[PDB]
Amino acid sequence: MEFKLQELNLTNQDTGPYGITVSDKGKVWITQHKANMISCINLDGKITEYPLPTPDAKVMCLTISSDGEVWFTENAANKIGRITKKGIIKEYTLPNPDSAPYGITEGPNGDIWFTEMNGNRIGRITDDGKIREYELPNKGSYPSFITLGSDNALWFTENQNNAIGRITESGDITEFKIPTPASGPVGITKGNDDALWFVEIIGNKIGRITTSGEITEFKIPTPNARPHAITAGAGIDLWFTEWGANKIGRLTSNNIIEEYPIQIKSAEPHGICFDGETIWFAMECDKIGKLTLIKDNM
Ligand SMILES: [Cl-]
Repeated sequence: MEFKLQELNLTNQDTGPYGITVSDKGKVWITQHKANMISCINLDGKITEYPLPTPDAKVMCLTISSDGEVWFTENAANKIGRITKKGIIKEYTLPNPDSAPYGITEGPNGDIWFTEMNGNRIGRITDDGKIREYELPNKGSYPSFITLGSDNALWFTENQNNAIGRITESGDITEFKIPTPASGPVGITKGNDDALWFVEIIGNKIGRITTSGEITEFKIPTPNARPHAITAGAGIDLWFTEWGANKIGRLTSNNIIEEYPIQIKSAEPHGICFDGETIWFAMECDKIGKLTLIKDNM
């Protein structure tokens, strides 16, 4: 699989596209941290803007819930946002000041779970807007990305505790120290192999952790790649952003890592998602990238 890369333009330039996800019907949703908005791109390529109600909110991550609503984090404004199916945005303020919400995902029973990077907590909010939080055991852990595991627990990275965290719906928190010292785990996601796969921004590795906590690691070919986010592709593929190297990485068959250069000065790729055919990513340079592999012959 060699490839095709297309860039798409958002409604404005320099909007700071950052998080990205795709609905089951193929609509791409993005956060734009400089423009302070969320955008949806339909299949026909038409863009709908959702400007945040709160100015200077530093919108970071987003997720689409089972009921089709879009939930997101406002990192600077200390808020969780929600876009209803009616297009209406509702914001909920976190109880403790300067909690710095960051990663967000749906839990096993439908609540929305998130990390509070500076607050040093995991939060959970119900459909009715009730917020509940779990303090992490060690100060200054900087919990970052979060995802739902195959074991129905939430798995997250602790960027400054060099650990992968697991929290269950009942509040059991377990931490698994990473073997590479001070490795700076950032993105995490569920692999199709039912393990969790993460990136080490400093360790410069892709990590794999089983639901029982067994870790293996794979060195990224490009030095100082500063990998950020990761997502499952088809089968055992994991696709990741090399924010520092301006590349898209792919861990594939036999754990070979392939790298695809993005052909754009200071691209700074951040979020990444896969819609089944196309790998979509957000670049700080202000465009959305679409990467597609060409099938093999004979
Ligand atoms: Cl839940």
